[PDB]
Formats: sequence, structure tokens, C-alpha cells
Amino acid sequence: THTLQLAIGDEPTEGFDPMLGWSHGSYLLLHSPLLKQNEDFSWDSLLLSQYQPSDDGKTWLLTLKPDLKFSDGSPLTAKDVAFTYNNAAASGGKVDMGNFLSAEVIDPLNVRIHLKAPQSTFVNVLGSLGIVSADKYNAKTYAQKPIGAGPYRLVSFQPGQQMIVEANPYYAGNKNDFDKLIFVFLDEDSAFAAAQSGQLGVVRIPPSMAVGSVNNMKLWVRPSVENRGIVFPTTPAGKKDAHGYPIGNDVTADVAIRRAINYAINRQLLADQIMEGHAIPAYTGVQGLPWNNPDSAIKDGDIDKAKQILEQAGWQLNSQGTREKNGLPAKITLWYTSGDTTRRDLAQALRSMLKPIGIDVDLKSGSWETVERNMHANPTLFGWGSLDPMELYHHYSSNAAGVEYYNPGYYKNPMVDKHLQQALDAPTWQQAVPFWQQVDWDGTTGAGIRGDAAWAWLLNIQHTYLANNCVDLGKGTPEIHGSWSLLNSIDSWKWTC
Ligand code: NI
Repeated sequence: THTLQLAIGDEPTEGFDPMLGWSHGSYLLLHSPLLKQNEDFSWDSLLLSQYQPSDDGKTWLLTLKPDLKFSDGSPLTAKDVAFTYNNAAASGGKVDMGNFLSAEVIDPLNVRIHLKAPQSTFVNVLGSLGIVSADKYNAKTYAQKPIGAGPYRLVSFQPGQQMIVEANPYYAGNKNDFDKLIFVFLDEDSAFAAAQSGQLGVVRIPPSMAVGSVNNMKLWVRPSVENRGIVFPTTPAGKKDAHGYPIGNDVTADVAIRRAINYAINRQLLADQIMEGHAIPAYTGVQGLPWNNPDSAIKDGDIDKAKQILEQAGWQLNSQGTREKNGLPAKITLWYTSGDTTRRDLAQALRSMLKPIGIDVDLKSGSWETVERNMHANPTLFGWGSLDPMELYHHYSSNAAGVEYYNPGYYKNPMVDKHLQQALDAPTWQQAVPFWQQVDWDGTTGAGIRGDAAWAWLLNIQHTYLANNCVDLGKGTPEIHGSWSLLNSIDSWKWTC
């Protein structure tokens, strides 16, 4: 051996076929999309010399670099790009191509993309869908023996065991200091055990584990979009959805409750106690992103402010020391998913933090199936996070209300809907950004704390790794909520010795 062994996620089952989407994170190892995001969130082109949307944002012009090749040496041209997009759309998978219509090849280095309607977020598709070879693609065969333009290529794959890959010599981006990589697939505990023993060069660890010194290893803290928040029902009770699930909560429908909970919680204390300080306070679902409203942050852990907000809206302390309004006491149930000690620790901590302002929080846990039934009538603990601004839409659009796990509190604000649609219809993502910011607050209304306060956002989680002292994991964009997020920086990895 003498090569780098890594433990950063679990088995890449199902396979490595870009036609099945970017839902998994391992694909970034063997494949490369047309675009690669920068740390300043602009876009670099690995395979493109030129890419330009039209004034209406309905068409894209793509120009390839001339001598590109696949991992097997076969040439990468317009034919393969157009094939990739047309067939990814034309199958499932059900890759969400959005408003994508079709891809036309102009010449071997040029491709024209056609859309149904303006989509400012389509760039996120360009930096996501991996390129596939038109000549050599077979649906069943490709998952097991894939051909890609990624930084590495498959050498061997041992199920439930390990994966061996080597550097792709035809890679169009930067080569790193590591010629060969072996990825080990282990449960967290055995992984940590192998890490201390110095068998591994890089290992992902949970931010919640009071990590002590590890022999001949160093701790890396990488930024992430992964977050934690509480979603409130915004409507009164009494109605039910298509599944017969109850909709609404007579307590959390009052905006004063949601604002008060937003101010009472001390997020820094959450980060330090539960996440061992490896988290950042989050006041929005898009904290740390360009499309976050710059005026969205608040000074929290203010019991007095919370009590003021509650008093001004008619929520008064009863004899039991619990808030009450028009004969209705503030007693609410917080739901969360079982199977995680940390989620529960977070929940109980929240109950304890809401006790001083007179809100009595009962806690219930269950399987996703169980949570689903109660998810619309009670406050609920969720984890999300995405590098696509589209998530704002999924959270706050009236059209997304009750759609799967999105917008379960049935939040509807027509002005917010307008800002959202304006944002989607913008010809470029840059022009879209100011409208995305208007969602929190436009000066009059919004979905944020200054406005309707649909959420109580708690934290943005950061990912933590142990790495051999001679290993430099470099730098990159915030890591996704998923496995193999570290791979987003893989090209900048260096060897310090
Ligand atoms: Ni055409």
C-alpha cells in the first residue's frame, strides 16, 4: 500500500450513473458536470470555454474546450453533452431538469440548450448533471462500469467492503498530490476505531462527539449548508389534508408565538452544548449564502424581548405560570424523528429554553411515517440545507404547501410568492439574488423573523474531519447535506511532507 485510505460515507449502492441524478455524493469522484462552483459562489468551467444565457434566460450557448477526453480516452464532445441532457430528461431516475426542453448540437464544440420558461436556477443543473458518453452508454452496464470526466476513475469495487480508484489522466481540471485512493465503508464506531489506530488518512466524524486527541492526526472544520430548524403551522386548526391528516395549530398560528420562540432561544448555547461549538447560529434556512437577507440576523437569548412580544399581543401569564390568550393556554408539542440521541438532546434543550417564557413544550418522537401524520398540526424539527436558492421556494411558496415534506405549516404570503416568482424568472442568477433576499423581508412583510416568522431556524451544522498531519484537505464551497461532501474540495488536496 502506502496510499491514502478514507472513511467519509456509506456504501455507494445502486451504482454510478449520472442519469440517476446527483442525489448521491459519490458521483463527484468519477464524474464532472459542465460547471464547478467557486467559494465566492460564482461558476468556473472545467469542460467549457464559453457558456452564455440569452437575454430572456430561455436558451444557453455552450462551447467546449477542444481536446477533452473521457476516463477511457474516448473523446468528449457536444454529442455527449446533448445526449446526456436529452436522455437524463427522457427517463427516470426522474432527475428534475426543471424547465429544460432540449439540447441541440451546433458543431462538435458547441451545444444550444432550450428551456420551457425562464429559470435562474438552471445554472445549478449545469453544475450538477454529470456528463455521460453517447457512444458507450448502456443503462444496466454503466452503473457497474461507468465512464466519466471526473478526477478519479474506478479500479475495483468490493461490496460492503471498499472501493479503489485511481487518478483520471484525461481529467480536465487540477490534479492533486494523491495518485490513488481507497475508500473504506464502515459504521461510525469501527471507523473511529480504525482512525485512531492510524490506518486511515482522513475520517469524517460527528460534530457532536467531544473529540479528544487522535494520534498523529489533526482536526479540520469545514463549513456546511446543512441546518436544523423548527417549522410552525401558520394556520388555525379545523381543516384536514388529502391524507386525512389534521392541519393547523391554534397556538402557533399566532405570529407572536413564533417571534417569541425565535427570540427566546439562545443559538450560541445550542452550538456550544450540543454541537461542541462546531456549529454556527442560523436565523434563516439559507444562512451563509449570497441569497440570504443581509439584515436577517438578530440578537437572541433575550427572554425579556420574548416576554415583551408575548405581552403586547395578549398572551398573559395564568395561575399555572403558563402563557394564555382568550382562554387558550400555550401548550404545544414538538415532534421529531427517533433514532438520534442528538436530535432529542436538541429538542429537550429547546423545551428547557422555552420554559422561562411560559410556553409548555411536550416532546414526541417517531418514524418519518409517524411524524408525517402529525407534521401539519404541530411544530416539527427538520434538517435541510442546499446550495440551490430554490430551497427558499420549497419552504415558502404557497404552491409547495403540503407538498411532501415541504412547507408543512401551510405558509402562504402572496407578496412572498411574488418575490419568489420574480426570483425564478430572472434571466441570470445574479439578478435573481436580490429577489431571493426579499423573501425574508421587503420592508413591509416577509417570511422571516421581522415578518410572519414561518420558521424558528436554529443552526447551520459544520462538518468535522480528522486527517493525517501531512494531509491538506485544501478548501472549497460549503459542504452539502449528505455523504461525500468533502469531495467538493478533492482537487485542491495536497501533501505537506
Ligand atoms: Ni432549436
